[PDB]
Amino acid sequence: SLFKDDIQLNEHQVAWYSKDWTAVQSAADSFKEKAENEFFEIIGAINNKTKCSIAQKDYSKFMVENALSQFPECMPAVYAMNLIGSGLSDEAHFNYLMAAVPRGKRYDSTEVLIIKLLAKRYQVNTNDAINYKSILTKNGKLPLVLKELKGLVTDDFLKEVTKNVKEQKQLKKLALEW
Amino acid sequence: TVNEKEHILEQKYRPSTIDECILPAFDKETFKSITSKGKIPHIILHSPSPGTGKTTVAKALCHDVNADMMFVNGSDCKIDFVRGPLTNFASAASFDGRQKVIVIDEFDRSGLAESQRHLRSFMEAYSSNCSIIITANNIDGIIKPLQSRCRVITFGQPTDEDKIEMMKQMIRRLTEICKHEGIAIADMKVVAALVKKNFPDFRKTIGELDSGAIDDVLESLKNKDVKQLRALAPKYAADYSWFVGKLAEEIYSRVTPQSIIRMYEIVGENNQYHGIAANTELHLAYLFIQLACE
Amino acid sequence: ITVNEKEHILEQKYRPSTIDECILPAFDKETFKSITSKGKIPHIILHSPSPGTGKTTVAKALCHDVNADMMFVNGSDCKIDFVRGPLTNFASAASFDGRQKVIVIDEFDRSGLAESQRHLRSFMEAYSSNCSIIITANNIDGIIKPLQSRCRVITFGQPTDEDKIEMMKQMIRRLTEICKHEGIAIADMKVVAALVKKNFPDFRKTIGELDSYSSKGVLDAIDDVLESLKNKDVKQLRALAPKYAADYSWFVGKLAEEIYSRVTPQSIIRMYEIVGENNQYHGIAANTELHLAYLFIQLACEMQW
Amino acid sequence: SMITVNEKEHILEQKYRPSTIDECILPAFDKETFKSITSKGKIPHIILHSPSPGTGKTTVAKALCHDVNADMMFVNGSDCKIDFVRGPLTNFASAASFDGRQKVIVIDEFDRSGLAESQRHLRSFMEAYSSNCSIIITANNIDGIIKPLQSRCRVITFGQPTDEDKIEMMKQMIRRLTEICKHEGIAIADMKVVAALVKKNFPDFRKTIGELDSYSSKGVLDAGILSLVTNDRGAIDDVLESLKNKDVKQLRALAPKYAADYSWFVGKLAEEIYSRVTPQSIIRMYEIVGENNQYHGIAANTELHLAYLFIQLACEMQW
Amino acid sequence: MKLSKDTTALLKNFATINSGIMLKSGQFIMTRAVNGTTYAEANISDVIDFDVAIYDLNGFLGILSLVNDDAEISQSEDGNIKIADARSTIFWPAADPSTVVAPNKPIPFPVASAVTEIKAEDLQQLLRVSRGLQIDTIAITVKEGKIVINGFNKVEDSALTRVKYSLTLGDYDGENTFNFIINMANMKMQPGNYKLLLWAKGKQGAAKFEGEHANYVVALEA
Amino acid sequence: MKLSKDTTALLKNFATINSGIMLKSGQFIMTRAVNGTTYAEANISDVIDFDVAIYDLNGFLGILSLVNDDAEISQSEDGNIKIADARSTIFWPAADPSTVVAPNKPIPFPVASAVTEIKAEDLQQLLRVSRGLQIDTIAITVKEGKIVINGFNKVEDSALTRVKYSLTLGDYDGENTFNFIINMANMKMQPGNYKLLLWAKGKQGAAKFEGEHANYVVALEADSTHDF
Amino acid sequence: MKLSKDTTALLKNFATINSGIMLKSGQFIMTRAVNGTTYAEANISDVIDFDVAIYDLNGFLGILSLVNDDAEISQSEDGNIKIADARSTIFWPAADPSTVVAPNKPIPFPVASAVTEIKAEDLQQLLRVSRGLQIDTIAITVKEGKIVINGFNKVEDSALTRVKYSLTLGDYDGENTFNFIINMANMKMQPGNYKLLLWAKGKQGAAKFEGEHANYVVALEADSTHDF
DNA sequence: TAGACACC
DNA sequence: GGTGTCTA
Ligand SMILES: Nc1ncnc2c1ncn2[C@@H]1O[C@H](COP(=O)(O)OP(=O)(O)O)[C@@H](O)[C@H]1O
Ligand SMILES: [Mg+2]
Ligand SMILES: [Mg+2]
Repeated sequence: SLFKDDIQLNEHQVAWYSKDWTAVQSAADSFKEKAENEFFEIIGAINNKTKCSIAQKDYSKFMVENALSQFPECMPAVYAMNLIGSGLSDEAHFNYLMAAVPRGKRYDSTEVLIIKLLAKRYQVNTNDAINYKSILTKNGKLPLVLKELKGLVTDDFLKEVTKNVKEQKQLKKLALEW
Repeated sequence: TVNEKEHILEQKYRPSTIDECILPAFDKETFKSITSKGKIPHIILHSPSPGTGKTTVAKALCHDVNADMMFVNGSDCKIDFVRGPLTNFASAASFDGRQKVIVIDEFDRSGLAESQRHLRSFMEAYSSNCSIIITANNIDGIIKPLQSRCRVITFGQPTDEDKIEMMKQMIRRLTEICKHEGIAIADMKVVAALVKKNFPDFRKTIGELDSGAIDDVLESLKNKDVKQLRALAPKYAADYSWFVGKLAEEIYSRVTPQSIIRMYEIVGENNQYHGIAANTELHLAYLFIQLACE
Repeated sequence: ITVNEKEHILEQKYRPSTIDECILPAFDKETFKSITSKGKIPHIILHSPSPGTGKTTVAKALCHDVNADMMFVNGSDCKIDFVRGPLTNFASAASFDGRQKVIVIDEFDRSGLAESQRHLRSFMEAYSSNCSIIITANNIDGIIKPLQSRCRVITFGQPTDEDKIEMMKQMIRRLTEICKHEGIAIADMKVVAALVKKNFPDFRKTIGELDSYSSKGVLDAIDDVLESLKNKDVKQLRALAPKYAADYSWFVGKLAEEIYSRVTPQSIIRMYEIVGENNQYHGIAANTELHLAYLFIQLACEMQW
Repeated sequence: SMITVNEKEHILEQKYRPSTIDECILPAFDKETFKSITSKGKIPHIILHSPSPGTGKTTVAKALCHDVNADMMFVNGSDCKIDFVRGPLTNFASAASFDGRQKVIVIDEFDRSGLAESQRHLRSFMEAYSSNCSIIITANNIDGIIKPLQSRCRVITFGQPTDEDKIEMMKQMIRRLTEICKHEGIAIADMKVVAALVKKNFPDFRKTIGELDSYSSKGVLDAGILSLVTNDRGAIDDVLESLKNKDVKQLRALAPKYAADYSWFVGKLAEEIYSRVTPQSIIRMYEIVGENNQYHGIAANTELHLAYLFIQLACEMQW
Repeated sequence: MKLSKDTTALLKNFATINSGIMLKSGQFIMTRAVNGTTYAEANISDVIDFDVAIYDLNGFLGILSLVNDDAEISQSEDGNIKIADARSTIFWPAADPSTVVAPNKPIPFPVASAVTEIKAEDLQQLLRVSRGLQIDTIAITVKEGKIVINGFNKVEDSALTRVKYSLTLGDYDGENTFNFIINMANMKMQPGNYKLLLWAKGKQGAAKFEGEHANYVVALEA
Repeated sequence: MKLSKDTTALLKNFATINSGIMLKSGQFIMTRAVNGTTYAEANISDVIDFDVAIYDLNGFLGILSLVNDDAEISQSEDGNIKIADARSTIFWPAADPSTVVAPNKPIPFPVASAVTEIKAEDLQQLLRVSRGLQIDTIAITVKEGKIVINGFNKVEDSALTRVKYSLTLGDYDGENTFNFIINMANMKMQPGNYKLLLWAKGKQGAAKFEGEHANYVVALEADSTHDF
Repeated sequence: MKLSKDTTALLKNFATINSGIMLKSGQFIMTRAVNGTTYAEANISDVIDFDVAIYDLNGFLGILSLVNDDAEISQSEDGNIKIADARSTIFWPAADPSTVVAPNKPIPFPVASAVTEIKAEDLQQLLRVSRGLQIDTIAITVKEGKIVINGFNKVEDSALTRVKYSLTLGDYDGENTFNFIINMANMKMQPGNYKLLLWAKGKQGAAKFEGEHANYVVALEADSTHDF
């Protein structure tokens, strides 16, 4: 591009050939299945009783547990996995549910910022800090405190919130609508 | 005393000193007793009834001793956080030579178990410069060797004398802030009907002005529906130990004699296994269905 | 029959060189000649799953038979750093002459290797024109879905009763020739076909046992617990418990793993309640050795398979 | 004299560490299988694994080397991260010695979980220079050594002797404890206290010499000290007898006696009730005791929780 | 052939544009970023006496600097590279041309749309500051009758609204507005003074930095 | 404003005490470690002409050194910092004051309990040796009629019994014993010569190093003993 | 004792062979890699006046370089090491001899099997090139009547078939073939010129580099082959 | 400095 | 989830 009649060179060639590894690294990353699609992929197997394995997959004991608890027919097994579920292999806790719940069919970040924000300013727990968001959003509407306390957003502070570009998106969001 | 800038009444009116707090007879004197010596030992302040404002007493004892004070949300006190900030704080002698006091609020959060054990050698490590004040809803969430290096002080059972006198204190205080905040007093039985409505929890009653009943659940169990119950469960996940007590209490009267023998097996068994149960919110859901059925 | 001399283990030292010298089922053998004739090797994943069938052996020989320039890399070894440096180096580093470049990546189904897998799916888009990839797997699910796209995955195993009959024969005859070079003696020829039967699938297993027995230059694991639970006895279990007291967290993991396959579907739901409850209360339990005994009995009672 | 003395050591379980393979107390076969090795002069790749500490693993490793006049590299297995294996251990397996001394790397306590990669890196490395240098691994838990490694080694397993072997070793250990007392100026009043140490903690010959150090406080083992050794792991007879008699008053009273160490007691109990009771009651005694043991530490009152066990047992146990 | 300290200086630079290179017998070397966004060309004082592709040019150059200057690079018996020292001989791999990206021909640069110059220490400040302010894109544009360069951090500012850096090259005679954006990642020029020739036809664009030692063409957009 | 090479020298040092700074118009700069254990103050030859908080002071200073000395720092149109060079313009962010830690006021230092001095190359040896011997705590104390500094490694020696390093500052006239312990982590002073002013009242204590360029007050550790 | 800049130069080098050292009173120092694969010995101009074991020899040397040259090292009152400067005193720990690996004695080197020499700048090229080509093993062997060194990368080439580097030391008179393999990781000699004495008996082998400042013996790998 | 692995 | 360790 600046050489007209170049050949083709897909995303992957350009990466690997030039040796910037962030593109290669991102080139690897793009191929992998979307987290949300995996979480859906799994829940349906237990349910509709179809094949799949994990360990090729991201697994939240919570998610399956929660998502499952939805149908009162599942609830007995969700319980056992609840009391007992600790220290079972993510893989085991998978196979319990599999041969356990018989039939089938099936059908915060931003707030965390606000909250861990509020507790740090007033030196209080994450418990009142919920009640503090409440007492404001209703009353006083609290963009007005979101105004004083936009002040402390420091870059270091973002890392305790979340681990990714999702954080610097927030950086601005709160520099914004108040 | 006001902090005339701050944005929240409980925060703007927080009693600065140890008298200005609304408390039990035996309790105020015990606390006077402590600050009297001008140096604070290791303390566990434990509730368990909420909104009695543990962290307020604490923030106070520090003020009466004129101590430099580091605050930590208990949720936030993690192993490494104790290793640097606290140790950074705990270690240095203060130019002004007050006592450094670490207040750790609500240390009965969960995986903090390990930071608790790190602290056993610590507390003996800096005794001159430093003391810790732990704030717990349930003591059994403070590990026993920590309980041992600490004064366990255990809050309040207002005497009937406390009751009345505290009550007058809560009216003349609440009166005084509606003053400063320029809010209108239309009736003086509406003030005192707040001081009564939620009594031992004043931090609560002031949070009402800045704007429970088990009825919602009791009603959903009769109706035997899930959507409502499933939703109500996470509401009470917070204090299960309190809620489960209130539940057995009001379901006992409202249900058949044969169902009383069963409601106890169900709730007893559930209560019994809480703390084993991974997800407490779900474990509570499991109770609700079990109950609506039987 | 080929010998790589200077090799210690017989399984390393007798390593079928050509897709012909490999002992294989009907379709499987025709399949690889099918390939070795076209003189070029596509992107492949051979997966067994039952071990010792000859994955890594067919892989290396497919290179041979086409006179490849081969780069042989084990999967535990093919690392975020290796894929970028040597692998890339070889692909883009130029061999003159004929030889075709092929990168045999062995046992690439390994827990932490999934990033090294993605990085290669992209690699394949990058370098495929100038080389070709053969990955080897015990469990294909150890491989990301996208490598299972641009790779032809041929599945080993299951020789027909005809093939069984005629493969046994080749491993028996092939066992004679090893022992001829080795100076090992065959006292009974029914005892050699006792081993070609005993573990039949497993062609790699048969050769380690053979080394073991030549001690006198002639021919004649959770297993211990898994076996004692079937037998449902106590004396054995009671004794095995203290053995594993040391790492309970590891052992209890391996146990649920292998009992899951070996037991009935109804017993799976139970084995989890039993083991889950036990694991759950370890660290409460005073005597961990006994608490483990308590598990074993509980299991022998309720498990059936 | 008849006992090696490191003499730079006060700690005494180590002052007395055997220098050779004969001075080692081991099962009959493993001693001959080790004698066999040292005679030939070239040592194979060995794993010596306990699990229970104190059985001779790291003593035997050092002795094999002594006896062969090996050129020995002793190495803390925890320190073997992969770089150390590529570096100094390779530099050594490769080197040509020349004193004409067989090279041995002893990797002590090599059973760590995350040294898994250093382990995979040895499986190539062990074959490559097996001509030049042999590796002795010591471990408490063998599953922490990868299969491909076990497979490259003779795995000799300590601490499970035959009853015939067990007897001979306890005779030799007693004999040893003596010879060690002799040299330490400890007077032996009753010999019963010395055999009680050997039996009390048997598999482990470290604690066994450790307990002995513990008791010389008054430099005598008199019956007054023999009285001591009986008590710690002592007779469960009083309870065993009260369970047969199926009475409560006795049991109720015996419970608070053992509240102290429940973890030890409950172990001794299952041990002796197993033999003395019916086969059907064995399956039950385990459910009962297992369930009890399992919930100790949840239980508020441990003394009562023990009472609850006793009744439960007297009811369901038959003999 | 032998390579002077100046040629290897140059070649090290080109290595930053593209990790490999294709050297052809003659006095002329050239390379292009794999992505085609930056191109460099130079005449050299030494004469290259054989065609060779080098896969890791940085590695090759490091090796060179470990030998004497008289070290005689020649084609290897088997075709790879042979660096021959007084007492020593090193062997470096020739690369399959099909694995290394080279430009086809030097295409003449179109007569410039705009012309300015950039001083050696200003180009230096720009690069240096760039790492510190995190400026990943720059814009050669017109302001107040002068040619300026404006740096932006495109991750934090998508539109290029907030200007973190500005440098004034010289006044601008014409009446045309042009906002020429360049990717910092593509400014690979060795430090020195450069005639700066900007050119654009519609969505197409390129900038040619013409220095004493070499030339660099680098893609824009407008 | 413009900043001389001396001012930025100073400022870089303060940056080691605290990553940010609050600069106020005038000839006076100051900072304190976030943890309050070390405080620095200096008069400067340049005049700061506007209030500004800088979040990363080290980054800001790096940028400065990339511009000519005449480069004119001013308030930006939108409020941030504008560094204006001959041909170039740089923009650095002003920080919300509520995010950067500052001392309230410069509290006068109490008349000294003890006075001594430390020579520039001795303070250097002390710092340098300190990384090598692993001395993480030092004690200014009295021995044989002289003021000495003793280094200790507190991880390996809890009581400060084994003295790894000793440096002799000068003789001591008074009769008082004082063992003043300081945390190496808090000796941030830029190299040079310092009047050393020790002060203590009971469990309280502080040491003020007074240099030509600036002053540093640093807290004495809990274990400190003395009869002052 | 006092240590000159040359002695500490030497000592820093030995420190690369083994992290500790055992110094004995006399003019002779020596060390050996813990794995026994490389041994060094040197006569020094300074006289060592007391036996001492040093656990981190690199650390010790770093400290030294922070004192004047006249700094007088002596035995500490409590036995550790005392480095005494004009105005300052440093204390470095003596180590339990049982924790530091030392060679037993200096065993005489067998009369050489082969003798050659290596020039200071050739030894340097070899080391330097070695990092760049990734040559982890070298072979001193015979080719065309001359002693050459051949480097190989043993990870990518197991057999030592492909030769990445070759250096010609000098012609070879004898008729013997010897292929003497050395592990690069074991060439620790300080740069300089060395008489090179090769020796082998069967599977045994060692190479002694004999320099002006010191000597180094280093093991030939098990795969070395010969006619001796 | 992350992610993989392992144990609460 | 937290904490620790190791390899990259
Ligand atoms: N199908 C086979 N034919 C001949 N030999 C085999 C076969 N399978 C295994 N072997 C023996 O085992 C060795 C290695 O086998 P490999 O193919 O690695 O086993 P796996 O199936 O687990 O990959 C070979 O050198 C060979 O002697
Ligand atoms: Mg294989
Ligand atoms: Mg041991």
